[PDB]
Amino acid sequence: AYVPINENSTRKAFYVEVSRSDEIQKARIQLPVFGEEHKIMEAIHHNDVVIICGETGSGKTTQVPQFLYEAGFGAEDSPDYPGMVGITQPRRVAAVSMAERVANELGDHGHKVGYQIRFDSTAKEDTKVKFMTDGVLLREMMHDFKLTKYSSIIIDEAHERNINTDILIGMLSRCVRLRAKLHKENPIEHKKLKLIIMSATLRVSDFSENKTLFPIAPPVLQVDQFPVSIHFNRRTAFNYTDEAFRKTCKIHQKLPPGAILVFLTGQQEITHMVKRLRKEEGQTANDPLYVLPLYSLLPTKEQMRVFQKPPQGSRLCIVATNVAETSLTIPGVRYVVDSGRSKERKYNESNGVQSFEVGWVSKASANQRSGRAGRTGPGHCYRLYSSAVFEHDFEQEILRMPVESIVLQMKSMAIHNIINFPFPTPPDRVALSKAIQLLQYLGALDNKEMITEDGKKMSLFPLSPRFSKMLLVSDEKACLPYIVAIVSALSVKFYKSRSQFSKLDKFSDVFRLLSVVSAMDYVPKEQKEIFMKKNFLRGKLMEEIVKLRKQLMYIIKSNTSKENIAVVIRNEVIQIKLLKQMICAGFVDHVAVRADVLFPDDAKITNRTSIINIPYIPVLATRTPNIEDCFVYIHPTSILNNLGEMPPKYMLYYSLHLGGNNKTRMNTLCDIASTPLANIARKGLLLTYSKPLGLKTVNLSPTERYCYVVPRFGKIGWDLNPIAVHQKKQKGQWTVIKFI
Amino acid sequence: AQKKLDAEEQMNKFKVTGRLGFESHFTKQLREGSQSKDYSSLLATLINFSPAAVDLEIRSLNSFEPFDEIVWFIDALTQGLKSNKNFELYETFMSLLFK
Repeated sequence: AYVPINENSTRKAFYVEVSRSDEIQKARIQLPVFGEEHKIMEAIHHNDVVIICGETGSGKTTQVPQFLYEAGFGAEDSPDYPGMVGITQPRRVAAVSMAERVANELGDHGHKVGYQIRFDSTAKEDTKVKFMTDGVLLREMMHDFKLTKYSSIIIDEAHERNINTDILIGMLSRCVRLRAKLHKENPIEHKKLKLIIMSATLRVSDFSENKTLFPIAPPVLQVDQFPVSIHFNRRTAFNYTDEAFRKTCKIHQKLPPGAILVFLTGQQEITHMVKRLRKEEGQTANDPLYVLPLYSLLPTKEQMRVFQKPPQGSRLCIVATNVAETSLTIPGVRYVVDSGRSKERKYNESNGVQSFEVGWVSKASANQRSGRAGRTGPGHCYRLYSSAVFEHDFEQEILRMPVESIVLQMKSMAIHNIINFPFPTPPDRVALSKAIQLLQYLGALDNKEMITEDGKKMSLFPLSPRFSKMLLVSDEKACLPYIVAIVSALSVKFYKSRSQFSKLDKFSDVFRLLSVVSAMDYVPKEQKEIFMKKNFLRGKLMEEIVKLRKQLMYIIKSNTSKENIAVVIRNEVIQIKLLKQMICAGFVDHVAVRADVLFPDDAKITNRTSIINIPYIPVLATRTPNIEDCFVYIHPTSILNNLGEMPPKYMLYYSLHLGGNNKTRMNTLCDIASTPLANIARKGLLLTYSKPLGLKTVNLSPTERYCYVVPRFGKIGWDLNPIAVHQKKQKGQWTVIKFI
Repeated sequence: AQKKLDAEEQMNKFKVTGRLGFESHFTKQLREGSQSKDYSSLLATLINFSPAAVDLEIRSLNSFEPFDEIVWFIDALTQGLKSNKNFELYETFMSLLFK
């Protein structure tokens, strides 16, 4: 620590605050958080983690960083220079806009507050407030694993239960002991590292009195508006986009001055509403309106002009997403427009795809939106849904989803130990293990749990690891537009029309679906309607499947797995044997093996017209041990149902399900060959390998030694034909570098 | 680089499609010997190998962090010398480990 800067800073604070800037101190003491200031200072002194619960416009975010900082400035101990405050924000626009506002609240005195986000950042010295995103701090933990270079950590907006804020809180259990005076499992002294959890009034007890509470916070502070009337679609007259525009126009004429805050779903409808209010009796109001878009990817949130109240004669209208619900606070709002709609990300655990869907808003969110109009004056909240839709559609997940995406993602924020990560309701540790075993099967992790180079590519991809791998295989195997559409969709004679578009000898269901899309893009004009009628197709789903294809390409290029043509990212006889290997690379370890004489074309007897081959098959798999040697059959929706005369004996599936007559069925399948599989099962633990075995084997040295290798699979594991392999015996082991 | 080519050529030259049991008779008789906990039937096989086979066999022992095969094989030799038969050979099976 440095003593001469301390007493200089101590003197300069008192000189400025007492006799140069007591006009925004008057504004700061009007915020409810100031009334509890001294109590917050004593609470952090006596208790090393505390929780501040506070509703919309309490001032928790702006004031609490300043108070602890100002307390250290006015004191000999804690001195100024040991004061390094880090404040976690969930969204980039909140981190910038809070930092800029706090800078204005501290004047031109010097660098006291800044922000730090991905690609737009400054460092800081000792004596400094820093507003940063959650995923900045998680990356910093790779070099400061136990948070040595910060003296107080403020976790704001923890109620939203973002994956990063839940992760940081579980990490804090591990970290708080070894910085904060736990010496070999015993508590010996007052914890040096101080923590503040900040939250809205949404499940305060998850962070103040629940089962998983003990690392979150023991003392709780509840820090407290003018009346905001609630209107619903019954008392309003607005059914859609250009109707939401009609509403902005209505409260311009009546409903005396004050800003309009328009909550919308996301960027696409922000764009349409901003156009409807700028290129419009419409143009009657254009020039009298200042219309501002607000979103996490737009620059407006970091600009002083949004928090600024409008020029004289002009009405401020703010077209915003859920960013204005808790993260960004604009004080001039009096009219809130709530669409009731927003976007959320759902991970479907059995399908491996992340979707970004248009949901309905929560009951809690709608009430939080009402509280954004009550800050300056009495206000009104225009909810664009029926009062019935409040009861039924509106909600008041971590224990009901497959967890592989999250376990892989946590390792990019440096949270290696998944079991040691606490959440308000913890998952089963069986679920955590099953997801690690799935990641190990794909080779996303090694069999000691550490992140692989492929697992790092998979964690930077914005979709589930199985299908992020499927895309990465389509890079190598030159079939990108076809595979990106498939992966996009799962993240978000009629018989002879079907067998013509299957394309024999290619029996791949996944290749078939592309061949249908290639046929769809070949039916222009009115042929589109009669094609979808002829082939029993869903035009609208084909359009969505094509829309998802573009997305997959946009995401993979942005993760640096594909080239770009003039900046642009574009998804566009076929190698049917290559495609089956790539399909296998995503469906591994779910393999099934058909067995003679009962499964094959022996069973071609007699049933006339609809011939039925009778299929004797079990599953072969090591990463699903409980389905190993289990008897299975094709589902009747699958095309492999009742078929004979196949070229290989091996197939892979996504989903296997037991239904009527206790026939365990494979829902969807693809014919694969053993040589395609071999490499797929070479990722790690699932593949079973044996010692070398006549044919001589030449060994260059201790490591370098080539010989025929008998690889096994898998519980039940089948054997396989020997593969001339180059095995560089590293760490006293004959691991296969490449199949010769 | 030229020296890698001869090994590649020999492998290419022999492409027999014949399938030979994944687990050899030796390791399988070691495995049943360890599970049984009596190797008396194991050591009767080690007498009847050729000297050409034995160097190919004891070099072909699965050695890993857990060390299961090596500890199985030492417990064959200790159970051999308790019987006092074939005192010449079992010590040479012992010495051939250390090379």
